[PDB]
Amino acid sequence: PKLLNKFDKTIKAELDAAEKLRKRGKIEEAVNAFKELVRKYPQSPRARYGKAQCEDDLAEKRRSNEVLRGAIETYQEVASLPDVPADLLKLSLKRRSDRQQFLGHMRGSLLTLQRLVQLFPNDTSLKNDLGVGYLLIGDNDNAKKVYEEVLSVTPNDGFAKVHYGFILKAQNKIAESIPYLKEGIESGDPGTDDGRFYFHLGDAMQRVGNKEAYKWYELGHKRGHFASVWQRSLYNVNGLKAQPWWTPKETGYTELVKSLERNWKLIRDEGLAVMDKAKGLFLPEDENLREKGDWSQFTLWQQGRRNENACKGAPKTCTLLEKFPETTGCRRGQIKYSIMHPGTHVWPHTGPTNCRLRMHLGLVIPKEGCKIRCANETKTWEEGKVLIFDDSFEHEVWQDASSFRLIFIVDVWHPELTPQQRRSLPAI
Amino acid sequence: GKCKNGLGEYTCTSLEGF
Ligand SMILES: O=C(O)CCC(=O)C(=O)O
Ligand SMILES: [Cl-]
Ligand SMILES: [Cl-]
Ligand SMILES: [Fe+3]
Repeated sequence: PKLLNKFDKTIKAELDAAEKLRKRGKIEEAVNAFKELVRKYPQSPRARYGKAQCEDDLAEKRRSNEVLRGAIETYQEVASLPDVPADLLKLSLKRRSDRQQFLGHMRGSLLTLQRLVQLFPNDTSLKNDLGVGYLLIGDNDNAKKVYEEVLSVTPNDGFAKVHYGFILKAQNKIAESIPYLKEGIESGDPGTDDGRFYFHLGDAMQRVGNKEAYKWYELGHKRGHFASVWQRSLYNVNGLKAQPWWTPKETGYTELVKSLERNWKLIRDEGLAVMDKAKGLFLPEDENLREKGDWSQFTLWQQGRRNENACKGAPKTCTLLEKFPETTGCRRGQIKYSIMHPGTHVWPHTGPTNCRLRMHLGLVIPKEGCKIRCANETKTWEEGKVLIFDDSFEHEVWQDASSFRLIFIVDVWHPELTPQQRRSLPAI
Repeated sequence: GKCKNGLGEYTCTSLEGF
């Protein structure tokens, strides 16, 4: 990596001295040394990059977003200087984009990634990085165009393949997605050994009836992406007790279960009142988890945040649930009514995280036709009774009754998570 | 988009720095 232009070679002794302070962990002294070099040599790209790298380390030491914001600007400054070597220009803007993403400055990262592609139009990896930037802002359409361009010049780029396949699968182009995800994982290219691509390749195969799916789940388990073939969540705290079905006593949340079952009819009646008088509060399921049929949800809590308008529609239910922070405070779960109609089949799937358990309270359950499989075990609901499963295990639902089926879904923190972990885990 | 029942998004958590 050639990082020194003509002038920087002449001041290499000063540049090396400041960098040695950084490598020895004397970050404060290293920042001031590179700051002095920037003051004395304001056009040196290596001095500016050293300042930015030191600010980068200082932000890690202080855990300061604001210090990192200064580093992000100094990386940009490197690129504006005259006579910047190409390798240093790429490193500086790539680190700038990376740190922008870390801070959640996704639009800024996109501008930086777009500048990189304009400056280095033949660098396929930079286009791949741009595609990631679009995916992180939710722009699947522009991401798809980026990976199409990559695959036109380098058809066997495994990173582009798995990301192109991921987008196809997200767009419900299930059969089309399989060879891209498969060949991309099989390429072994850097960035392809990723649990997300194992997860969606196996799921796409299950949706088309390809029996090879579980061979890929087994390989993902053996490579450390999944806790097991059955439990395939990717946002995990390791060591939590892993079992598909739970009893109320096993969870320890017996007071919550008792209150749900003692008061189930008020929960039912408010749900029915919304069905009859405010049905627009039930929103269609929006994660492509249905093969067919009608499934809608009316959500009272999500990410540990109460929906005030939603609670106007079920005020007694919300009042009841407020006494149980084990569910209202579960920032990796929801509290919601779930209605499912006949002719509905929910694809086998897994939730995102092993940090929650999922309670189902039966509200209106037809006598026949409704059932839920979790792992290798199938059960059914009962009116006024709570079922508890770990939805990080693969589960699947059928509705073949002659009338609607209404349940109440109550997520709780995994009972073995300490209060310290329940406070510091990012919301999902 | 959020990962509520499934794992369909590229990332399920928000980027917010330290
Ligand atoms: O039966 C339902 O309403 C939803 C089933 C499901 O996939 C879940 O509760 O995670
Ligand atoms: Cl200068
Ligand atoms: Cl409905
Ligand atoms: Fe589910």
